[PDB]
Amino acid sequence: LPTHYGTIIKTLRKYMKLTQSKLSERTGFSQNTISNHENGNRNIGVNEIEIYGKGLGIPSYILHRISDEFKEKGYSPTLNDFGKFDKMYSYVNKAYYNDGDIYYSSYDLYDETIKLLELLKESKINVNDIDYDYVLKLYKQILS
Amino acid sequence: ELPTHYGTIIKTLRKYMKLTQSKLSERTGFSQNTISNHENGNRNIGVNEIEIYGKGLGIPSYILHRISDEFKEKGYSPTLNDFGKFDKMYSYVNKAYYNDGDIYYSSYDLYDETIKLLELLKESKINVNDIDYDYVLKLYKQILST
Amino acid sequence: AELPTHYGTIIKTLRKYMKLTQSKLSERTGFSQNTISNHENGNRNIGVNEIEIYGKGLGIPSYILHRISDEFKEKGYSPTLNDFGKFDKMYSYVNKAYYNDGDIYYSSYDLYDETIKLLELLKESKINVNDIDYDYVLKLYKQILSTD
Amino acid sequence: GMQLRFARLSEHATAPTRGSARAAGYDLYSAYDYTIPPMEKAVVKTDIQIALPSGCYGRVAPRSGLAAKHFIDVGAGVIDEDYRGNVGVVLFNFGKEKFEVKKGDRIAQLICERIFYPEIEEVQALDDTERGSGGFG
Amino acid sequence: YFMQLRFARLSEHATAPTRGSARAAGYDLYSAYDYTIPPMEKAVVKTDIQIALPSGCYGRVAPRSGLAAKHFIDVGAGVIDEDYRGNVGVVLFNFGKEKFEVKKGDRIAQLICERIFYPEIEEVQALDDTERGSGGFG
Amino acid sequence: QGMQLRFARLSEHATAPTRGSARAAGYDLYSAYDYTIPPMEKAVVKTDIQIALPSGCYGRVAPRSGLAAKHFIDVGAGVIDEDYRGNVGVVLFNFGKEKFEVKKGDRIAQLICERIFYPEIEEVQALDDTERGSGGFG
Repeated sequence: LPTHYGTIIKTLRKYMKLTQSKLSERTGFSQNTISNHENGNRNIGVNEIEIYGKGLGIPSYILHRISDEFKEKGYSPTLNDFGKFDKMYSYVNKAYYNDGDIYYSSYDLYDETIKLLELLKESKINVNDIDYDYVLKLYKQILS
Repeated sequence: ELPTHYGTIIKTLRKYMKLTQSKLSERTGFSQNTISNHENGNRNIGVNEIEIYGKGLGIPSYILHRISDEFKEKGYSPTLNDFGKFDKMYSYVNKAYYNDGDIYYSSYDLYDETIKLLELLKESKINVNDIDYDYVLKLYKQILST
Repeated sequence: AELPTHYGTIIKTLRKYMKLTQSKLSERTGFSQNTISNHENGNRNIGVNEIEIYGKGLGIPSYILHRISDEFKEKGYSPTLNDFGKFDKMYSYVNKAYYNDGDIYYSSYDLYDETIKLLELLKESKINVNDIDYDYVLKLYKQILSTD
Repeated sequence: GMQLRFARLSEHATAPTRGSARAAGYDLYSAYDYTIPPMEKAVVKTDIQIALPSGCYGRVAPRSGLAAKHFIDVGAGVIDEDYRGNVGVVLFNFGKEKFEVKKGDRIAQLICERIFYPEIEEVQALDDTERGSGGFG
Repeated sequence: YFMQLRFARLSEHATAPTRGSARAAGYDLYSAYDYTIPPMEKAVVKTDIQIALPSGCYGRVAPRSGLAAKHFIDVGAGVIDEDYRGNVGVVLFNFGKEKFEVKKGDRIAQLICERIFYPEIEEVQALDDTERGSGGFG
Repeated sequence: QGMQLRFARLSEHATAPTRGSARAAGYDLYSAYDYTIPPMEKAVVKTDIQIALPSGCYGRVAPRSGLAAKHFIDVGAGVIDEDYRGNVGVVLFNFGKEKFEVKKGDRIAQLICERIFYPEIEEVQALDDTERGSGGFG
């Protein structure tokens, strides 16, 4: 039942170092609205997540997938490590739009980001050190 | 070669839609004269005038064409005979097609399917006005299944 | 592409064929008489972007200049450029046929290659491209495409 | 572009039809009978020529019913705005059994797909885009 | 501020269409159900969503690149009219040698808002051949 | 000035896309390599070009009419997003009884600049049936 969108918005607003005032200027929601959204005093669905996504600078569907984790696990690993996710996703996103082997093989960028982070973790590799060109080779490997 | 019977079709449907030669002349931009020469006979009627009469009458142009072809093919139009029963049945079929996936992903032709349902209902002594959308929908799904 | 393009010769030969001066082509392309002279002489480099503009300036589809360049890379000379009058006439028929005949539209592989195959057939048969009826070309064209 | 002009090339043609003012395509009708065996194709003639409105091409597109019920599909489909020949529909029968077309059968739709006619430009290399790069924000 | 792509769930099995990037051609469509598609067979895969496309477009249900290139999956039909308000169905063709499994929540196609003209049909006795068709160069 | 389709060559093997006429729906795409497509098989055919589509369209990789009618060749996938800067591939399906040969320099498909919307998405509880989708004549 529960979405946890309130927590997701608060956490991502903080992750992107935005004041409620700034997110308000950008989204068109007042600070009172954003506070009630964040605190669970006002329901959040698809239509609010479209606005928040644009305001945060994070594709709306990622908030859907983070919400999906909470429901499927009790918490979101990705939200807990959003810094690692933002970094890997920037590489996955780039590979998808600039490499034919990815564009003609990829099934889902968010699931592939998660698969790659799990692979870096198991290999004891740090996502902020890895070479793009090496990420690309790991990516082609998980798709094949 | 064979005549279209468009004058008679237009007249019969104009009267059915309860519009005057003047109201149709309003909506179409054909002179109350031109309209009469078209119904009275001799003045001819192209697919291009039938597009204008369709919009004028508030009936899909293509149904005039399919009525005209009942005449060319069979010398009579069961649709133009009981047009009020055809309007009712068409409205249910049109609704089904645009609002139900089973029909949208199965229909071949909305007109032929209206006919085939009226014919199944005439041969059940069931009156169209005496049944409802959900009744028509069950039957429609049955005849589209193979 | 390693092999040179020979675009300088192609533009000079086609501009002359169209009975244009450096100056008139200059007015149409936007290239100065200096630039055009330097293209034709083979001094300045000529790529797809210049050929798009030269195409519009000459009233010749740009891709034909590409095709003519390919004749040099493959043969060391261009039969098309050597007898362009004939190519222009036969291409006008092939083009009209592609856009107006459903048998051609639903079978054609390449208008350029088919213009060449048709000109080869007329030379064999000693028929003049300037004299042949369109309705006869069309029968020749369907025959050439019948092979495949 | 408000006008789709057409002309009959034979007595066998049917005028294209559109039930609704906002249907995506005009219905196209076969002008002849054809028997398409399983796993074969055919070129179905309409015996109509068209003049598309300016700024579109004509896409010959599948009927949903023929696709979902009979495993019928449309290959080809691109009609250039300058094409004045006979409009042909390339039908693909991927079904287990033969597919019968009779004269006057509705076999496809014609959509006026709006498109650009862009000029071509070579560059030495294209930059990875601002959306095809960068982290969030 | 419209216009938009409106949709509604017909069941709890639906997934809200998703688009990874502001300029992706298509919205992602998700299966609401399990399906097994044997080799050289087809299936109508339900989304359990209904959509109201914006004005001046139809909805094209278009193939996924990876699904085609790796599993020989294709999309039949795919025309969705402005007035269609039924369950959005995807007609999947499996031209592969192996059966293709669809699970609830699998991405099986994309929805493209294809911009179109809705023109008026006009019969004419004969069209002329266009100038562009022939003439000579120059 | 005029809308530009920008491309760059990813190898010496690529051919610059071509258009016979100012109003052709598609630019011609060329194979950069030799392929042999067995009966009822597919192959990803590389052009070794990258493209920058103009704003407001996606690139549709669309079948050639001749190849369809004479050799039962079709195009799978075929959606190129505005942001795609990778090698443009053509997913060719050979549905023919005979194998289909691709040589380097062969025309295997056309690229159409399909105008689309990029709509915002809005969930509602239920879509009402349309006017044109309800009631009788009048």
